[PDB]
Amino acid sequence: HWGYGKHNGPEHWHKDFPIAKGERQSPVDIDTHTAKYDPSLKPLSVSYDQATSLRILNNGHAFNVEFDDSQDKAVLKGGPLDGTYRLIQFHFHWGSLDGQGSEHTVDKKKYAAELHLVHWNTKYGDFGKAVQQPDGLAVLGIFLKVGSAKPGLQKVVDVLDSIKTKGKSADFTNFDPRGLLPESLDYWTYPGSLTTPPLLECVTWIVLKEPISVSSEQVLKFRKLNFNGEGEPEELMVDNWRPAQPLKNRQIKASFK
Ligand SMILES: NS(=O)(=O)c1ccc(CNC(=O)Cc2ccccc2)cc1
Ligand SMILES: [Zn+2]
Repeated sequence: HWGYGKHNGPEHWHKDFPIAKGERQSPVDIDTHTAKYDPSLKPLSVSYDQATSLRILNNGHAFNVEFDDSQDKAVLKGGPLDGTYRLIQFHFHWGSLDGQGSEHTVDKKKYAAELHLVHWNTKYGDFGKAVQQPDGLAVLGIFLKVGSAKPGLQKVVDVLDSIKTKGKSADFTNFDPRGLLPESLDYWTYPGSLTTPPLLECVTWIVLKEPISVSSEQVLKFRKLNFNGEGEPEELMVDNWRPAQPLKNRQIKASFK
């Protein structure tokens, strides 16, 4: 099946998922000088105070921290969005080296990792319906650079030992995703897709300008995870990122100048 290796990675995906070469694929390079400031953009509303995390899962491609999305407890609204988008999960993409790992790039610059907080539009009722819609998803993307540690990330890195291999899950309640956000909510936004198969073109991407910093020890712990299942040959979960895709007929908008 698809993955991130030489024989099943991003260059192969189009054979099973032809939309890989579609009109609104993600990630993209954000050319800061060509992004258009849009004063018609409302401020972002991140409402995570009632967030209820449930579980953390190694799915063989990344690890997901899952939330209760059966009511409006943690939602994203405003910005470019119309309506209410419910937080379902967050996950990261990261590199084998500090100089690569993010999916979006900024003036071709790669960050060490990228956080994706995935939300779905409540007017579609469930996540499965949402991904079939052009405005079904809103993913909040946050770059990570290596430097000082991120205290709000530590609880996540300390549980990774318990989900080392594909298919492992562990209880992960009472985690506050507000601890992963930078100070500023200045953002760029563009219409794109899921960055893994099925690569559906259902995402309003909202990528924050300000990266968060994580420590070298923190990202090293990401790199100790496994793509494989228990009892299978060890393949380190690193470089689980999709490179930048053609922008084509899209303008990236900025919330700030
Ligand atoms: N990296 S990203 O933030 O763009 C990203 C990628 C994949 C997904 C998950 N998509 C699927 O698992 C498939 C699926 C389809 C229909 C019902 C359920 C699942 C979420 C977010
Ligand atoms: Zn992602």
